Amino acid sequence: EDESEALRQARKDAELTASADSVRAYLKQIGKVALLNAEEEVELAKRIEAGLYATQLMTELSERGEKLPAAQRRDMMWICRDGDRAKNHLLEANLRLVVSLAKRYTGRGMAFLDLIQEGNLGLIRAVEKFDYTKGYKFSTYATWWI
Amino acid sequence: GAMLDVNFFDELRIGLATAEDIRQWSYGEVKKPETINYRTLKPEKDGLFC
Amino acid sequence: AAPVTHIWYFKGVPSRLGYLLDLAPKDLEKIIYFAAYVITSVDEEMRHNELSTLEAEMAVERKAVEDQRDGELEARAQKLEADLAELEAEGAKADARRKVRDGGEREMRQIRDRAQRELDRLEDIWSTFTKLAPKQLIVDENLYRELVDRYGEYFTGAMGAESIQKLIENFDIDAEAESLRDVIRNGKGQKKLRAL
Amino acid sequence: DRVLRGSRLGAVSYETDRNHDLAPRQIARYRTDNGEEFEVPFADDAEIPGTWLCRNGMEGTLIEGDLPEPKKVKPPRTHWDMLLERRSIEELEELLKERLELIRSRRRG
Amino acid sequence: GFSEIMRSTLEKDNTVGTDEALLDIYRKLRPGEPPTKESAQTLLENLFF
Amino acid sequence: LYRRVINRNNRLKRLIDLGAPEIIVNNEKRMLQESVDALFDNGRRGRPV
Repeated sequence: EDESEALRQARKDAELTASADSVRAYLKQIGKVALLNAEEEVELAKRIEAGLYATQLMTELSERGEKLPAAQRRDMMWICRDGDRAKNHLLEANLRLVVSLAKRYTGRGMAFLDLIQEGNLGLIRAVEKFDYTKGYKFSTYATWWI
Repeated sequence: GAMLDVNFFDELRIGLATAEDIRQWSYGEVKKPETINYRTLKPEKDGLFC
Repeated sequence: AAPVTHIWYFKGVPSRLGYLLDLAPKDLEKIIYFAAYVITSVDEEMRHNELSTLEAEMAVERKAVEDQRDGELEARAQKLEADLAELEAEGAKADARRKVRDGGEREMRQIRDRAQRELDRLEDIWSTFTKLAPKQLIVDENLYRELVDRYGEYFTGAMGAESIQKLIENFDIDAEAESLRDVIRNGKGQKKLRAL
Repeated sequence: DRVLRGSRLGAVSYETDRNHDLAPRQIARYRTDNGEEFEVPFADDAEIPGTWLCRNGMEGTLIEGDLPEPKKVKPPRTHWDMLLERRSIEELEELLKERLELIRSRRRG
Repeated sequence: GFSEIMRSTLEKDNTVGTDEALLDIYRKLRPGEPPTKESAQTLLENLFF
Repeated sequence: LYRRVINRNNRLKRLIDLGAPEIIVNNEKRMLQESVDALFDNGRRGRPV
């Protein structure tokens, strides 16, 4: 049927399998996080830029700076952590786009997984250089770099 | 024991080689996936043929 | 840039790493190929006293769980009386005026089903933290991440050839061989053949 | 459509293998960072370089106290630099104050 | 009906239900993929028909 | 085989120095491990290269 944990136990026990092929292992790995929309990309980009400016400001005020108030230093570290959390979240969101693009350059010379890894490195560069105020979607910019 | 192989041997000991032996055998660390310059056919610097 | 296991001592007809560390080859392929975490070290005395303090923490958390459970029960009773007021005061079918009653009953049943499932989750992670030991594999990534971000002390655990290198680091051949000599001295049957 | 005749890319000469005299040569002692010593026999009239790429695989310096100070290049590109090339300090400070007010409203409201 | 072998297997079947057979087929033939009631509906009809 | 090991080692070093999430670095390390295993004995574990 659809309940009574028979199908649920079957899906759970089939989730914890070997999958000796490394490509199938990586695909089952990356099919995990939830995909995003343009509003989520806007939110994550704003959080990333805020965290980057906060950690650069803390880098400035670390040497020759100030013993800051405890709340100011604490939420400065909070924004500094939140920026990297958003960056990891964005990269892990668009891994699937890297896979879907790199499925077509196979069959000649290189192996599949090396193409996937080079696409991931291009996606790192695209999420570093992406801008949100130009009002475009993230795949529109990221396809160039990938 | 011997390393110039003067054909005076009495043993041949095998052994499980550690990283301290591996980086003691080697003469230089290869760090580039290149073999030969495509135009002048010379062995590349820091390649597999350096 | 990261250590790598030699293939002759991992995949043989006896697997020599498996016989040395007493691991199953099915488990060894899960460890050294980034399929499953492995507990490489653990504490004893910190676990011994935070056993009491963290079981107090666990009882506090499960008390809050049951508080949210009977709060869901009270909200179900409130919505059930609302269904009573909007059913048994007008003209309707006697089965259709209890259809919302049965829907709220099955809603309470699935709500306590969810609550009992996360109760099982908390009981599982607490029991696993009590029975934590070295050379133990942890499949189900979510359980390991929950265990780590709750109990980042008391143990370390990695995944791969670095973790295998840590296991070979924390290792004595003398007491292991003496235990095996004791087992082939006194034991019997299958365990004697395995110990040989 | 020919004969398989191979040749390695290199010539083989044969001259007199005499060891009774050679060119005179020095020996320079190079040192890496991790307590390693290396000997590289250069010739006598040879401008000995202050650094050297060692046999171990890391850039070792020369054990004589030359102190060359080669003045290495900048780190190429940062995420902060790619942010700063398209934003300004007051706009980044404005978003910083925005996130500060948001974490304040989440913390105590 | 006549086959002693077939009635012995139909008593030793230990599974009742078409979907109950389909989930076993999918979990043994697939394994490493979560089953759903449209995939086993299409997997067998893709393999032999 | 030597070029595959050299490529994946350089890429792993660049990913570690760049700062990448755990998924990419773990997949890269299992890629390097599979490449060295294929160097020492191709066709031992899984599909031969």
